[PDB]
Amino acid sequence: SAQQELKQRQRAEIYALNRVMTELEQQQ
Amino acid sequence: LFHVNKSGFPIDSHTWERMWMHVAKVHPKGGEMVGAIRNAAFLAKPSIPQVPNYRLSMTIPDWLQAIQNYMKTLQYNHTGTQFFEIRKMRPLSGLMETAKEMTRESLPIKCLEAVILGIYLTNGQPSIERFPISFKTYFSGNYFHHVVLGIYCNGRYGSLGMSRRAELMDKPLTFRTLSDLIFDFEDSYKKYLHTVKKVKIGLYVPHEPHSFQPIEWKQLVLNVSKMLRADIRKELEKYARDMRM
Repeated sequence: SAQQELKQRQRAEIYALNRVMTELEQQQ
Repeated sequence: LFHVNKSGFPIDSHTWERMWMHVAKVHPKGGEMVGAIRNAAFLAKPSIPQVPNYRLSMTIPDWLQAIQNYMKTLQYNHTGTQFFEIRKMRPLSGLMETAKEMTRESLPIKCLEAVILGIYLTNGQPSIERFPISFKTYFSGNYFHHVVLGIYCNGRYGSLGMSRRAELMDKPLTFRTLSDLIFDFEDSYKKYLHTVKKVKIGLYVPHEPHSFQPIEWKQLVLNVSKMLRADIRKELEKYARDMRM
């Protein structure tokens, strides 16, 4: 149960980071 | 410098930190940006898109558009760390398992992951023939490698794929010849000042999901930067005829 929680946190950060990097590539 | 996750899920601290150190260097906002995500007590759970399902109310162009849309919702991976490892020489059965894992983990994908997913989502449609199309391009003193999944259905060519550029991935089933599809990618690369150095056409991918067979990525290889278009056409047309035979 604790294992799937880290994956859910990592996914939420992956998409929060991917939103930022898409925008950065858009600029550059 | 591109990293591939070799730790599975959850990502190990080594790969996870390396990804963060990379995005902090590439980004002018670096650490401020990284800390905003990593230290946020609450982070909104992204929605999991539904894996598309083929319906009789759909045409083949509709089904291909639904598959492409799912890949777009997963998003192009701009982190610098590819989440799912794709071994090109691996039997198709193995790669279909990784395709299923991609639908379960539901994370951003790059070009190779998108080709494997495209094969996975079209295995059930026998009128659709799938084959990898690989490009080696040149831009500002460097070489780039890209892959899309070529489609052939009812005398028309098209493609499925993922790229950071909208014109280098999906193409609708409107190309009368394989050459027209390839030439369209060549003209699409031109928009980005890339010179296509090589074009690689593979074999039709078997529809059997438990296939022992690896994908063939290079039955035909052409040095399109050194060739004239009449000759690229001649070569591509001879090969596509053989694919259909």
